[PDB]
Amino acid sequence: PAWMRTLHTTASNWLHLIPQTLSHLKRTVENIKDPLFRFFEREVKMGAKLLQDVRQDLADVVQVCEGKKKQTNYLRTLINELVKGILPRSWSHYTVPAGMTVIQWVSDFSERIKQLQNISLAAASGGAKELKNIHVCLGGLFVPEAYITATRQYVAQANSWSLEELCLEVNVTTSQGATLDACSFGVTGLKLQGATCNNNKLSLSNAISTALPLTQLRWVKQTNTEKKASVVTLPVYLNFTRADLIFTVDFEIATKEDPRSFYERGVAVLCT
Amino acid sequence: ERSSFPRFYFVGDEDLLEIIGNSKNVAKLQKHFKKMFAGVSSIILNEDNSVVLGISSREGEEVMFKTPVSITEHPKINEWLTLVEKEMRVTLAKLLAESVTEVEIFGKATSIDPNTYITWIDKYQAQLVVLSAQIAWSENVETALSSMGGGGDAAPLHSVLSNVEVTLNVLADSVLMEQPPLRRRKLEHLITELVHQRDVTRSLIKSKIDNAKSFEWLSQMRFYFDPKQTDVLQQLSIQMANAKFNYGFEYLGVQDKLVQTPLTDRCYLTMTQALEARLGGSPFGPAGTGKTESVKALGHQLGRFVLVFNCDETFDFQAMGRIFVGLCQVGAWGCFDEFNRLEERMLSAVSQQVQCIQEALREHSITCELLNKQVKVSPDMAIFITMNPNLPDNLKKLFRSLAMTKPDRQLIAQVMLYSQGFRTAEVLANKIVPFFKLCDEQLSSQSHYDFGLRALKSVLVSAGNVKRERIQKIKREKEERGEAVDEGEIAENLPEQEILIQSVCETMVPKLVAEDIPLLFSLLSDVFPGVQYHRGEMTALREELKKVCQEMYLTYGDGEEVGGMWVEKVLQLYQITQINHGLMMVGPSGSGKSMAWRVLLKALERLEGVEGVAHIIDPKAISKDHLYGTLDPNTREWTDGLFTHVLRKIIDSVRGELQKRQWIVFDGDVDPEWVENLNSVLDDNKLLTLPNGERLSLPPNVRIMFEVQDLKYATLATVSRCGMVWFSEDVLSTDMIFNNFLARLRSIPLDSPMLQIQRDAATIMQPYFTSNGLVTKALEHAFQLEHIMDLTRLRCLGSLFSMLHQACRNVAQYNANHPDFPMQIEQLERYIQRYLVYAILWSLSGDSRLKMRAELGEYIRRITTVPLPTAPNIPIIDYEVSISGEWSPWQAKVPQIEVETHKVAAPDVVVPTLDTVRHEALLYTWLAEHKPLVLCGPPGSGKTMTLFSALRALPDMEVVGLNFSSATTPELLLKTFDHYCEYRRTPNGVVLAPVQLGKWLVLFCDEINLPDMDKYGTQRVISFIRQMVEHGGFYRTSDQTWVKLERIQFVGACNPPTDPGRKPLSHRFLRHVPVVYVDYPGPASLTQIYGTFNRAMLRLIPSLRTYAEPLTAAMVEFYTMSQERFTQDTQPHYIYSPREMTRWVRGIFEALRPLETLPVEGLIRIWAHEALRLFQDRLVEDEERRWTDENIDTVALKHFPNIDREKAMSRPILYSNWLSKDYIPVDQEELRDYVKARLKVFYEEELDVPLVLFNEVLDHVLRIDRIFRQPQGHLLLIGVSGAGKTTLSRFVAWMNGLSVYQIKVHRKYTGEDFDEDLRTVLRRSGCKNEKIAFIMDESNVLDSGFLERMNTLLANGEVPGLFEGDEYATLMTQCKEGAQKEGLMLDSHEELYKWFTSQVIRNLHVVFTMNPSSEGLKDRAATSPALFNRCVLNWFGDWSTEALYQVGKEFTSKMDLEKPNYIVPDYMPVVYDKLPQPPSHREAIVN
Amino acid sequence: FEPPPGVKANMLRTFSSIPVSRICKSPNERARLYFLLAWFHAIIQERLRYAPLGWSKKYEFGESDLRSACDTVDTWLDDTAKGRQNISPDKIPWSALKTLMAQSIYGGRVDNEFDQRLLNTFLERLFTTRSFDSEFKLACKVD
Ligand SMILES: Nc1ncnc2c1ncn2[C@@H]1O[C@H](COP(=O)(O)OP(=O)(O)OP(=O)(O)O)[C@@H](O)[C@H]1O
Ligand SMILES: Nc1ncnc2c1ncn2[C@@H]1O[C@H](COP(=O)(O)OP(=O)(O)O)[C@@H](O)[C@H]1O
Ligand SMILES: Nc1ncnc2c1ncn2[C@@H]1O[C@H](COP(=O)(O)OP(=O)(O)O)[C@@H](O)[C@H]1O
Ligand SMILES: Nc1ncnc2c1ncn2[C@@H]1O[C@H](COP(=O)(O)OP(=O)(O)O)[C@@H](O)[C@H]1O
Repeated sequence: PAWMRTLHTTASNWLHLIPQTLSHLKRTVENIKDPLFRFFEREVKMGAKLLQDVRQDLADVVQVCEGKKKQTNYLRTLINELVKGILPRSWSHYTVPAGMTVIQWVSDFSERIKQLQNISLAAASGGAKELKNIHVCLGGLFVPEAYITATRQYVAQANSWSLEELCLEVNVTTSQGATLDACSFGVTGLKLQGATCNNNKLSLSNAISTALPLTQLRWVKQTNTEKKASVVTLPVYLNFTRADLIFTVDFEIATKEDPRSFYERGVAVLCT
Repeated sequence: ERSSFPRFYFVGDEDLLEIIGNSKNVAKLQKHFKKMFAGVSSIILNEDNSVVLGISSREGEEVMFKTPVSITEHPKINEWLTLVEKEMRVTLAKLLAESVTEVEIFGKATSIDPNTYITWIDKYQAQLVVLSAQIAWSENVETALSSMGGGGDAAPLHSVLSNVEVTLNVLADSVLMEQPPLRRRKLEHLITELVHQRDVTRSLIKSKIDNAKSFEWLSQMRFYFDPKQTDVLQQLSIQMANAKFNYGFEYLGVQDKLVQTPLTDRCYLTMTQALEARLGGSPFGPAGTGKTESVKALGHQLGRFVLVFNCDETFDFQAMGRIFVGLCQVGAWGCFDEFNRLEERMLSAVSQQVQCIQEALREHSITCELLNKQVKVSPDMAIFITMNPNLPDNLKKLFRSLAMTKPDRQLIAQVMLYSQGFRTAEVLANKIVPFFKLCDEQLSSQSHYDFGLRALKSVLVSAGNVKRERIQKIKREKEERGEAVDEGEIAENLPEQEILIQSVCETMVPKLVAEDIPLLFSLLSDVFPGVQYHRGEMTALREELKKVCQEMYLTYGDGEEVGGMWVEKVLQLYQITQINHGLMMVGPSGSGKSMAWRVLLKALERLEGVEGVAHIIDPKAISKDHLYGTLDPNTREWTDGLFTHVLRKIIDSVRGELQKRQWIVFDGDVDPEWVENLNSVLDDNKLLTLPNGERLSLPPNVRIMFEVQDLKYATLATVSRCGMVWFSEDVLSTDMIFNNFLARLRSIPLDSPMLQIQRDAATIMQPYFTSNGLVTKALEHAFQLEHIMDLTRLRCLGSLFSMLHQACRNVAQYNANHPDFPMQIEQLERYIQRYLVYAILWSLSGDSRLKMRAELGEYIRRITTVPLPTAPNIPIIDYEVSISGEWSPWQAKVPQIEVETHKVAAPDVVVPTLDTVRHEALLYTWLAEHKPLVLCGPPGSGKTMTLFSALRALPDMEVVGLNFSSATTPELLLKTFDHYCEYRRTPNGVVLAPVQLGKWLVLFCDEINLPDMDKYGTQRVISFIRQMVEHGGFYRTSDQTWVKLERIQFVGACNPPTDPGRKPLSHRFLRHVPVVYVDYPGPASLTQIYGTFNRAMLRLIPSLRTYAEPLTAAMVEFYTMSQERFTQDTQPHYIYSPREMTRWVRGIFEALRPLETLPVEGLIRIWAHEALRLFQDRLVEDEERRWTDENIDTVALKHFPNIDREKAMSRPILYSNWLSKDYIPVDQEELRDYVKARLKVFYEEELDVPLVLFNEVLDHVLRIDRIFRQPQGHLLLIGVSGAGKTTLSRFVAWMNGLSVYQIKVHRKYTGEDFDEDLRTVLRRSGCKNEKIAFIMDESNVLDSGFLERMNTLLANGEVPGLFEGDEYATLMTQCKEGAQKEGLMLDSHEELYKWFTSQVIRNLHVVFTMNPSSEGLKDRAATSPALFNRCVLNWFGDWSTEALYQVGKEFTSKMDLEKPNYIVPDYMPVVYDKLPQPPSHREAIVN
Repeated sequence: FEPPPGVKANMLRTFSSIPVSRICKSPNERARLYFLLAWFHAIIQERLRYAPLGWSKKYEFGESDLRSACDTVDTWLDDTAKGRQNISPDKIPWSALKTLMAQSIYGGRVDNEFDQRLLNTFLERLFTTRSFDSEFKLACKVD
């Protein structure tokens, strides 16, 4: 049947497209003491396990395609999902937009696995000190709020502060013209919708979405001073569906602007 | 009746009937009051029990009526009940007025007296003090704002805030010192309320509200008291926003007061707007956000009790309907919890009901149709529907929604902290809440983990208790040293982060796995930096633990040494016992839980002087009705359940057990069916609510502990209601188990000389049992292999220990048999080392195939230093260790016996071979110690008969078989026990022993793993067997008493778990029972055994005796590739077992029995015929059958070369007894003519349907006749429909005289109808001695239970379930008549039942017809093994080309398609193989 | 059958649904309040069509919520103006309407905190004493 041939073709294409393998991080007592290392190790383990499962499932599908393997219940359901174009439930372990189809899921999975591979290579080359200075996309990670929490814990440990007294400040600057302080973490991929960010100052624009070059997360001690009337709280959603609330940033709008207008026009930051 | 006084309409029919009957028995009405009131668990009366003095709560706080109601003046139930209700309402109102006056005296004061204030608190209830505080504060704020009406005026409302502040300060000072628990709860509630009042007054000051009509004040919940109002019930008016609610004035007892976070105030505003608009609210949101508690607190604050239904999958309607119309009549509120979980039909029904009632309620702004009755719905009725993400479409327009997305856990923590007396509550809350967020997220997910809001509240309450206890300890210390006492001074200098960390470690560290503890410590260091907690080890308790451990032969340590983790686990259990009354130890089987709590009990006994008594009760083994108690439907008599019985016994304090410490250990799995009854005991209430309504108060010294291995199927409610300690498998290492085994060996003698033997053996074995020793390395390696069953370390170690015990018994027997020469030390060491290696090989690899046994043998040879046999290739498992400490091969032990001629292939005979003797030895070892064991192996392979051979070899052990079924329940075990054993009373207690003296009863279970498991992964018979094995006794549900088992032991056998239809055994059960893997006999074993049978068989004809050896060799040789080729993978029925070889020899002997002399060619012809009837009828494809024919040709020529092929192996191999007297070969033509004549007779007599005779019909009719002739003839006919299966079966049955019976199955053909038909057939078979052909087709089967009953019949020749009671008596009478007519005189039921079974197994014949569905074939083989175990099956398939050609010619013969004009074409499209070279017209047409 | 998209159509449908007598009641400003309520409901219900942008999810801002809001406005105007022909714009309980339409009605379905913030923004922009001036803008810089 022609559907079997085309499923064979697309499975072969996906197997070529998806990366091969992912390397786990090396455990060390100094690394274990580091919370960023714990979070990235958890992410790499989850990603490698899921990649291995997906590669094995596709290999089993290809073996069924040659006829050398019979369709069991799980394989039959997975084949049905692939033919119908629907995302298999076994594959979906992390949060995914509701309408995303299989091909887009594979493309995003390939990008995520490449990011995890780069993280693992950087970690093996250096150590926790290098792992702190890695620009990581929030959308690419499986649980980005875990990454926010990891950076918070890292700063709290480094400056011997307690967690509940740490607050978040965002400094959007160009990647080239960026300063990586002790408490600053690089984050890429954030896209601002409804406004343009220049000199960490927002302005309403008719552009649908503005790509932020590089977002730096800085954790500082609570000043215990009221935010100015020009400071606006922007939600940061994981995907365009606006179903996941990762965290909330604080930006200073430009002059002659009204924060109520920012509220009405639905300005928000999107990881992807 | 219920129309008057609609408050008792709340209860159901049973309570109504009981209260009607027991109206004068006012002491029995307390159940109804418990049901319908809020907190009123009883009504206070006098000694006369004729006047109602007042009402009381479940806690103990009581209300005395101002004017008591005398039941005598109003004999009617409803009249005096209404009087009691009105009286409690009036008394609550009057007490409210009095306490409002008191607090108004307390209010408007710069400072307040703690002594008078605490007296005011103790005078009234918690409810009344909270309401008095609310009313006083609301009146003060109203007065202040009325004074604010001028505007731009000085604000004395600052004075109101200062008053609230000063009273808050005195409350904070009050709770630091010790208080009575009820007063402690009163203080906690009052502090919660005043914290809320202070916050809202601060907000009012911030907003500078100066008008009483300002909405910022109006949105706050206001209480107005009007004493001048005549009606006491209408005196208190509660108003928030534009809504007005009159206070219910119902007694709520004592309730958990809810902190009013911003979200909770939003909820109150939304719900009061909904109710004022006369429609219910639906606070949707995720679980654990206060969706239900918010509604409850709103009801309590308005004086209304809420009935929170739990909307699980198992939800009742009739009870719900009655209870819910009762709420409608009463007027009290009702809340639905997780309303979406309902079944869609139940969802629609309940939605329709609430829609009708809501429509009625809006009509009221009055009766409505409910349960075909008129229900008067009070205006104050309210309905709330908590949902988890929507509302049903018929309700979306009648219910307001509200989002409980996130509760304010930070402010909840702050308010509870400040309630417990903590200073710096804000910092502690802002620290603790993110800490549990981190615990929920960062920590690895586990089933038993819980980091919800409830866990936070528990941690905070525990921290408050810890701080109080530290305050008390410092107070006592200052009392001892010096005299300066000042509670404020102690509190100020008391660290508070340390206390909270200590509570966190005391409550959460126990439930963590070994890996998560460093992460938790890192999290604490991250949130609470610089501060650490180190537990002060109870050096008093540690010595007692060391003493008890030394006493019990255990391993004890402190911290990092061996066993330190287990000691810490015991101490954590001690702390949980100290801070909780109900516990639950969780840990994989083999973690020390049982020993942990046992050692802790002994140490506490020897320390505090309070001796402890343990009541170890298996919950799943016993029935729930017997566990909790039975109430007769008709006589209404209550018999206490075993748990209820033991609670009653302990409460009775007959022999001072209230002084003692009783630990009822619920050893076993837990599931939410029985424990839901226990949810009422594990709460702070601590009381058992029986179905009869009577309760028994839990004594303080009684601890209910649930030693459960895992918590995958326990509900979150039970998880939260009791403490948890996690016993990881890493707790006890292999070293501790080895040390325990060695110590128990050295101390307790096995039955002293033999104690010295045990000590010497332990000394010998000590180097091998050390850490990183031979045993540990082998066990690590053995875990790497694969086993027929799941591997458990304790199972292998227990098997090794048992076999070492047998080694010691062997040495003792040797010395007893050699009094002149006791065995010297050198031979002792040699024998013990070699027996050790033997025991590792047969214990660690005692449940694996030969390949992994050989692999383990090579590995141990590599890693041991003990001298081993120098066999170049023979594995050492094939070698035993002789009593002289030398390696002797097992083959020497194998004899060479000659079976009798008449006993060939008999069920009883068993030829001993290598596997037989080895398994005889292991069975001997494991039955000497009375350790239950399971034989796991493939179908056949002689598992059953090997077991019976070993057992009947032993004289003093009787045997009773029990064919376990997929529906087997322990009542079968009870019936067997009362059948063969008798309960006897002894000073130790009632003991169950066989009625026969000096006999060890064994209960062989045919399929121990066959019984199905419940929805909660539990097999009841498995749990019951585990209970009697591990506890050494069981529970007699008749009187609920410990019954000790004596001279009773169990043995099992089972197919592999991987085989479909079998459920894997629980690791808790497998830990006790060693498993031996009885594999298929090898080529040598089969060769020897069937050579013995053949040499027994061929004694009939001496002239052919010399051919027995080549015949057996060929018999095994062909079977080898027959098993090797048609593996089970190709087809589900492609199994081969030595059962087939036995059937082969049985068939050959049956053929050779009548014949006097017979040449070699006849023997080979018979041999080939039986080979084709056994190994060739099962095949599907034609090429497989050609393969079988070619290979049988090759085998016959290989092992019989000097023979003619044409005569010995003429292609039409047909055998039949129809023509001749004997079962001699029959020619195809003569057989065809005879069967054609018989078919003519069949047409003349029975149904006339033409049946053309192609040679496939000949073959099939001969096979079917051969199977019917053999006793217990059962056939599995498979082939496409219409292929002749049923027709040929009927033809054979009529020819051989069997009556054809088929069940007329229709759509209404239920299981009872099939059972009735099967009973009818059984009666027609044995009681009449008339052979029946039972027609079965899968179309006639509508349920798997049909296959289960048929499986039982096929495997046992009878099913006991069919006949019982009067049916069984009628069967007894009928079989007695049959025995009398046949000439056999029997009286007892057992002998006649056995004769009936024999009659059925020799007469009744079941044939199963089905379509060749390969997946279907696999499914049926999975469902019922009997259809594949012994039933022979034939492959009819579809008609071949030859059959089609013959049908075509024979059927189209009347017509004349003879055309002389026909010309033969050059090319003829032949499809028929035997088409004549010149095709005629008719031949061409049929082709 | 579908509701015709459009603020004009939505307001016409709302005015048709509301009975003629209910809007024309003793205080003359009740008609103005009902017009503001209708305009607000049209603004809310229209923003649903732009689901990712106008809101966070497709809320059910149906006719039942509008009926409840109208009921609340009637109740609070009757409570504030007890049978008075005219009521001053400032004396109108603006805070009651704002709070009840942010928490009870239109606020029950709102789970995301940012949707609640946006709802508060519309409510505090529209419902205020300033609206009773002829210069008030129901919308700004529409084109
Ligand atoms: N402290 C100890 N030192 C040495 N051996 C011990 C110790 N505690 C228990 N054992 C042994 O280890 C095994 C554990 O026994 P126990 O019945 O307590 O296990 P368990 O894991 O609680 O069992 P289950 O889950 O089946 O109820 C027993 O053989 C016991 O003799
Ligand atoms: N102000 C509050 N809001 C919400 N929950 C609270 C509050 N105070 C205490 N709790 C606790 O929250 C816990 C969970 O509430 P519950 O009704 O189980 O939520 P759900 O309705 O999601 O099941 C309760 O045990 C209760 O003790
Ligand atoms: N070593 C053996 N000695 C005697 N009989 C054997 C042996 N191996 C297999 N058998 C055959 O196996 C059959 C018994 O198997 P059975 O007890 O029915 O297995 P199960 O009880 O597991 O179904 C007997 O008919 C017997 O002929
Ligand atoms: N050898 C045969 N020659 C001609 N017709 C046959 C033969 N065997 C069966 N039939 C036909 O098959 C029909 C019965 O089919 P049956 O055997 O009941 O199907 P199944 O084998 O599925 O039970 C009869 O009507 C009969 O005509």
